[PDB]
Amino acid sequence: DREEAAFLAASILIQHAHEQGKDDRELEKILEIAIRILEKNGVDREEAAFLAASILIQHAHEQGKDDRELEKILEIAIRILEKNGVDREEAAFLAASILIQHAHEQGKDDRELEKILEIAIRILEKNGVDREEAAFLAASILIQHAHEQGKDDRELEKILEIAIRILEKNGV
Repeated sequence: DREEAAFLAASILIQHAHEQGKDDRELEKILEIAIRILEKNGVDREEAAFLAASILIQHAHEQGKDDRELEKILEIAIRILEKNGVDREEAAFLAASILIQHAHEQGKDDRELEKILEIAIRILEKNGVDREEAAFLAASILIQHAHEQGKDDRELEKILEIAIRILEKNGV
């Protein structure tokens, strides 16, 4: 597939740059190239930005990045989405959605899973939504992803318990 070939090339490029130990500006140029390469190959602009953000965020989470430089990475992803015609709030939601889903698919336990949710909450809140809505949105991402993955009734309750602790931790 042509879209798939472009995604593979974008993935190779983005991951190699982030592994060389490459800062925020030089990383920005890399992402722009990736996005332009995606657009040239039958992906629309917002989707091309989204794919780039996915590659970046997933790659960083798999390299074992502490909570600090992880949310530098998320803020970098959010600006790239905005620069390509995505609303700032929608952009943060998309970055949070990428992060939480990737964490839930790797197999992160309850402690690491709450760490991820609170990172996602910080970033929703930094980009224009209040604490209580941001916690709600994070809860929404988790529960919906778990249901779509086909998780059983024991594990769904555990997921809902995760979400409840997250909510009441943020003034609900």
